[PDB]
Amino acid sequence: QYSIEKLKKEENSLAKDYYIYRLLEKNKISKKDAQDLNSHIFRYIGKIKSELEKIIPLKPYINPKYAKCYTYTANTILDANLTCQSVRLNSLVFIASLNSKDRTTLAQTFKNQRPDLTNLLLAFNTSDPMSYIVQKEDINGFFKLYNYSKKYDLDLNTSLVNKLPNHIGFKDFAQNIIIKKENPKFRHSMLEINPENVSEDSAFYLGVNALTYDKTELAYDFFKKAAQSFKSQSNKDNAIFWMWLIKNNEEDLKTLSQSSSLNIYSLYAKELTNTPFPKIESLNPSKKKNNFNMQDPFAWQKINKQIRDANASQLDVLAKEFDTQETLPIYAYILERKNNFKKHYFIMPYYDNIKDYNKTRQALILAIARQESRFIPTAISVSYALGMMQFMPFLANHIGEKELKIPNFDQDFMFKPEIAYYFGNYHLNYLESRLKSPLFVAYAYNGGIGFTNRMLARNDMFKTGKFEPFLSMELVPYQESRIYGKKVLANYIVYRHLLNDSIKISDIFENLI
Ligand SMILES: CC(=O)N[C@H]1[C@H](OC[C@H]2CCC(=O)N2)O[C@H](CO)[C@@H](O)[C@@H]1O
Ligand SMILES: CC(=O)N[C@H]1[C@H](OC[C@H]2CCC(=O)N2)O[C@H](CO)[C@@H](O)[C@@H]1O
Repeated sequence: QYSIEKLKKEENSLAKDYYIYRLLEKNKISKKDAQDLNSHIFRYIGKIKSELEKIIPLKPYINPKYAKCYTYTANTILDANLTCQSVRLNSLVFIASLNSKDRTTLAQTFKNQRPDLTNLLLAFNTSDPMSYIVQKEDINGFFKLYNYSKKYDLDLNTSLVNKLPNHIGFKDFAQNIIIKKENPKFRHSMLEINPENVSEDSAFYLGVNALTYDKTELAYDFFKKAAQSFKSQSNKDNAIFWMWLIKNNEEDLKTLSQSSSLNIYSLYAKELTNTPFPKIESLNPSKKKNNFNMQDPFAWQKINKQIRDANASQLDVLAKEFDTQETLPIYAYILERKNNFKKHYFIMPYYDNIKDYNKTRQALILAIARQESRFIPTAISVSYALGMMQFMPFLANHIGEKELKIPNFDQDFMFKPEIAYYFGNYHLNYLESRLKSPLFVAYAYNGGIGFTNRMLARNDMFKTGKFEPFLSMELVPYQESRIYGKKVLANYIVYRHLLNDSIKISDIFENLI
């Protein structure tokens, strides 16, 4: 427990944020203590911001140069000077609120200097502003209208759709409409995007899009462009896997099987080609401990910052300092940076707490902890999930107080490895009993069993099909859970291998359908 006075002495960090949030939620921050407090908050977002704003609303913040502009309304905007008129017309809701005669007037006013404003004003004088903006091929207007309302939907011709990728909004547009299976005319139109005009994630999602319309040759061309342009080897491998699945070129599979990235795709390719399992590093420090406190959340925030700012030389000093059994998770974390992310570290710390579970359970626990925290006992997420297994306070308290009735339980007990692994086992029993597959369990661990149940109830998810279950894995509608599932599944395969309880990843894939 930390008073606001003592917290204010600590460096700004997620740990300090968490402990400030704990005071706010227990009503221990007075209006007077609240006055300076946002200079003490490292990430002023979500619940900490809503809680603080209940004590001290934000009057902030309109830019003082344009103050006067915000004194007009739709009824008086024709009395405003030209700068004021153009500032207020940045808002499409403001434009929508205008009467049509004033939209006509303002459109004429702005036609020479701001034809973008003209196009939007006249668009809103029609019953379908999107159709007007599309006829003009006003790309900036298109994205403004999309951000205003996701309900507009229209066919887009080859020329227009090939202009969209140059706008910063394209990537989120494409991803959202493909994954959410919305805006079907937009989605169908995006089949005519030239792969030459897209790259990376956008190219990849356009591949996925093409597969949903069974346009396999277009899909291949998008995935090939993605494989060529993606920065990360793990993403390139995902793209190459699709190239292989669609066109069956055995050079694509061979390239995938020789990847330096360990991921589900490279593991699968290795299995299909009878390639040996990738080499896993063995870390076995003989030193037992050092002076570092693995149970101090503030100390972790500080050493993490140091490690991530350390030059090649400082990483070697830190490596030596943390080369002990007690600080093994910090050691592996340092080595991962020091070796430029080329070696595979799959540690098993605090193993005494799980050695009596069966090996398949051990592997799933380890797989989850590796992705959740990298085994850092005092890990804290941006949403204040806690410890090695990244329990949200709600769940920690439900399990620790309601279910297990641990005397004097506090959510900070999640920072103790014994508790993290015990609670993790407890919750994984609940999930696995309902879902079975380690991939589904992973999705429910990160995203909730409600989300997972709803996804699996759909007719179009994890059912039989030409490109299943891989296609479904690309369409998991929450990006954090989609990524999380792929990573945890790879880790699970590795840990099962390391525990002498190997499973073929092909058997996992068969059990998904
Ligand atoms: C400490 C923390 O923020 N962990 C989050 C993790 O972060 C991934 C990387 C970066 C930091 C780390 O330990 N692993 O991503 C998971 C989703 O994939 C989340 O559920 C976890 O809460
Ligand atoms: C381990 C845990 O607390 N999981 C919960 C998750 O926590 C969000 C982040 C933290 C770490 C992670 O993997 N997901 O939030 C879901 C949505 O509210 C809940 O349904 C889950 O039970």
